[PDB]
Amino acid sequence: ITSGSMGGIYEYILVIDKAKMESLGITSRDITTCFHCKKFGGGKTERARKAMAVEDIISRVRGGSSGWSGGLAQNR
Amino acid sequence: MLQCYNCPNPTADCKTAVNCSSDFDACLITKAGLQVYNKCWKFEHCNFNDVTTRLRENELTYYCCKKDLCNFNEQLEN
Repeated sequence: ITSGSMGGIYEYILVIDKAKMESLGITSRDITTCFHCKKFGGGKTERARKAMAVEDIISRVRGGSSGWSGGLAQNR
Repeated sequence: MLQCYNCPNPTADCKTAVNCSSDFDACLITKAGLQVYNKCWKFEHCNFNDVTTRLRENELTYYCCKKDLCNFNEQLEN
């Protein structure tokens, strides 16, 4: 090694992504013939929900005491 | 009294023939691919929303008819 600085360093990174997507689709067709009476109908319906969240943090300290460098890694 | 097939559980050829309670005025048949239902029913409830709500979940095809025990599997081609 042939150059130096002597220091303390702290770095805090926080990234949170949340995404929610919900869809409903429904169709119906109904039909009738009367005069005896007859009734029919049919169609398609579907329902979905998806959601996710992802969060992470990295807090790191390089510097001059185990107690306070841990403390600052916990609590800014 | 109206009398329809009114099996308690899905039956590809419901034979359980009953008089319906006065709650009912139509004979339902329903087909949903893998299942078939024949019930004492109401012509007002013979609609996709009522049948899909009254059948506990989701989509189906339905038919209803007036005649005694008229609600039988051949009634629906699905």
